[PDB]
Amino acid sequence: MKLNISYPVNGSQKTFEIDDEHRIRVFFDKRIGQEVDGEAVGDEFKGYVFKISGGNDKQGFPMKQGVLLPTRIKLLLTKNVSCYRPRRDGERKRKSVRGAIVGPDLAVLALVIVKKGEQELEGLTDTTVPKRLGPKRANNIRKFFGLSKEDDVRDFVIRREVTKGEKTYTKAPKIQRLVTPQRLQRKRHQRALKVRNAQAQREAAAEYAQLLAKRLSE
Amino acid sequence: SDAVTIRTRKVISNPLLARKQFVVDVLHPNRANVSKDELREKLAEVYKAEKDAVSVFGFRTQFGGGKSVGFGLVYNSVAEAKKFEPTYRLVRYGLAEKVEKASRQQRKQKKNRDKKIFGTGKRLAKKVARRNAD
Amino acid sequence: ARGPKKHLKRLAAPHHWLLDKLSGCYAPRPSAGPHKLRESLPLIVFLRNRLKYALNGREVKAILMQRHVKVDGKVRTDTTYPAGFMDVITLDATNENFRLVYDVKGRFAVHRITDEEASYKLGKVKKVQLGKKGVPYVVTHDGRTIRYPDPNIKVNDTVKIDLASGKITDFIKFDAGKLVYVTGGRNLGRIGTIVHKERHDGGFDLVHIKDSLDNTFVTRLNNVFVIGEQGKPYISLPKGKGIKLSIAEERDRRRAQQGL
RNA sequence: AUUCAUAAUAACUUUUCGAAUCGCAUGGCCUUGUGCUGGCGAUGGUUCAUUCAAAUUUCUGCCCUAUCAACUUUCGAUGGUAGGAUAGUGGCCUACCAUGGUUUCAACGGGUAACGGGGAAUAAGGGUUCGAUUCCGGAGAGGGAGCCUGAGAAACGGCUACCA
RNA sequence: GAAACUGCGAAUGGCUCAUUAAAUCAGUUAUCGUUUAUUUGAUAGUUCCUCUACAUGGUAUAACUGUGGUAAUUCUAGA
Repeated sequence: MKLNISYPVNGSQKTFEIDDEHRIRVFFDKRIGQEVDGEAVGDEFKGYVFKISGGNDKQGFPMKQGVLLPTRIKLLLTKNVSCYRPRRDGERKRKSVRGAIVGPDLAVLALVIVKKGEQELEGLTDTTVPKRLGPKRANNIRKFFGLSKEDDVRDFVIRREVTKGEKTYTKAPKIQRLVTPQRLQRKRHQRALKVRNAQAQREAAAEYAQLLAKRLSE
Repeated sequence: SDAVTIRTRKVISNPLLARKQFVVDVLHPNRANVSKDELREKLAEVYKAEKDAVSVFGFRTQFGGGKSVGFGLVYNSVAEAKKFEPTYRLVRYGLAEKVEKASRQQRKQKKNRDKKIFGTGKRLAKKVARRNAD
Repeated sequence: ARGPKKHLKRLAAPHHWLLDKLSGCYAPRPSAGPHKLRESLPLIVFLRNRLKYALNGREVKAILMQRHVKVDGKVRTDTTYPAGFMDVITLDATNENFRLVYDVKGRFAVHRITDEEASYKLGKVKKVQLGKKGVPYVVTHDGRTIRYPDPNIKVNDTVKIDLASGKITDFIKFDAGKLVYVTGGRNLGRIGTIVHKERHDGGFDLVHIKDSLDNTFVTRLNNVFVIGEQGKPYISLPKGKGIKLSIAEERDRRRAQQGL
């Protein structure tokens, strides 16, 4: 029964193989979201604490958060939920899915480290991976670097490097939601447009009213 | 044969496209037919046109030979002749290049096969390599 | 059938487009705009089948989308923008101006006009109403709405929108002694003077119109379009001045044409 | 032709809308601040009108059959009031109350090898027969029902259930 | 300039004639009995306010990276 382990502190992922029915007995009758200990599952995993995250049965159907009765049932899934991706607007297929209570018929179970043990893992704790993309919004830049409101965050943007075959050059993300003379100019134009249109309406209404009074002088 | 004669009728100036449109008719009392490129060169030396900037497209010989009537149009400034013109005719006069593409069935089959891939398939390719490895 | 309709086949197009029944199995289908498609004229028909400028559909697409042809002093890029009656389509690269006025026989005509007089346009005011916030507004046959009109503009009448900002200049009344265009039914395209209007409460006030040559007739009031004083129309009338010749003297003048 | 358009008062609302968007241009002002202002467009946006439509709707018009003369109303049939529901009228439904409605001027039932029309064949006429089929309108995606999304679908080159 | 998000379209076409006998349909009206994205024309100095970002608030999530199951599906799980 394979075990997909993840360590989100550095974002490292691995697969482990446990093939004894007695060293896995502690895993039964727990739903996803529960917490187990790394003692009885492995002497290497002493001190480690796991949270049960997800998994797949022998047939390969996933497990759904919430549903009890660890059997396989068919559910009519809609947009913006797990286990389904809609093909067109409002499509709701009836997909079959497994209960979140872990039983013996599971084939793969996926866990998240919530507390590192006293010893470490060769391919998990030692290994670390960078995040693929830095922050893109300017206020997110400020929040990432801990900056001020007068700091001009365009100079702190991460510029990733690349070599085509020999000629090295870098590129950096286009900053979004920035203060810019274009935006101030557009806001200025909006205000001026509103006040000019309103004044034109007022003076035309006054001209119409005095025309009516001129007409009714008979 | 002594000569053909080329007469342009119903001449319309179209500055919306910067061109002139006309009905050519050629009297070829003996030869066989038009020799269309000679008409292109002739219409070039008629106005002033730099014969790669002209195009005559419609032609049909009258019954019993002699007279052939068609539609032809001249662009000034051969850049606009490459601009406002369909690509098949520009390939036909050698001022362009025909692209090669797979036929309609192969293009439709390729589109309807990569409709079955969500994303680049790099995960799918890597996964299938790993899963047929063992 | 489950929604709107986007195709218009040949044999279902308006007859006065003079569309050839072969060489294509579809008609332009004028997209929505100021006029009804049964009484409009798309840009593609006008530029392709009348002045012979374009030859294909993509040809007039490339003419238009170079931002050339302006309808009512505004640049249009749509191939089937429905230019309708009394519209003032203008071409910039030829310095030519046009005005859609119906021919005597019934279909649309190509009426060349000077650069002056192309800056105004008549419109039959169809309903006048006290609008939102207590302002008065007129809305005419071409979909234009004008706010703050003179109180004397009443229903079924004519105003004169120029092109610049609306702002209706001098307008016309509606009575006997006024020149009148007709734009619907059997007596389409005929210009004459109102002699009488009989009002039937409940609908369809018929109008008695006397032409130039004392051929009286009647139409419904929906087709009447008053264009000014008798003998003084504010536009340039089309060729022939709307007489509706009978076919016998049509034969007479047409063989009078033959011979030099 | 109106309790219309519109305006006013008293309030009310899981307070709707009233631009945190984008391209191209480098104009003008001086206290010369990288301060103030400014163009040509793009995309949205509430309401009203317009256009494309939609849905209901008045009058009149269909083939054969009396070996079909009574039909409809238990379980809405025709009408009244009031509510509910709908985009809205309306027995469309519900509660209560009335006993009506159609017909030998053919009701109701039955049959159709019936989708309807523009139209086609047939040259003395009027007619007799045809119109599944190039255009207009309706209905349906093996049979039924239900429904999400959307301005617009009871959609099936969308979904769910049952039947084959 | 792939992929994916967002917007729109996919309710038009095209096919067939099984149902249907005042039903459809045709001419003729009606909406003072209503819904309508789109197009066209007009349209919005009033917003929290007896202490406050307006030289501009916050969260996610796809695509992506890497970890996997299923014989199989335009299956998808967890990070």
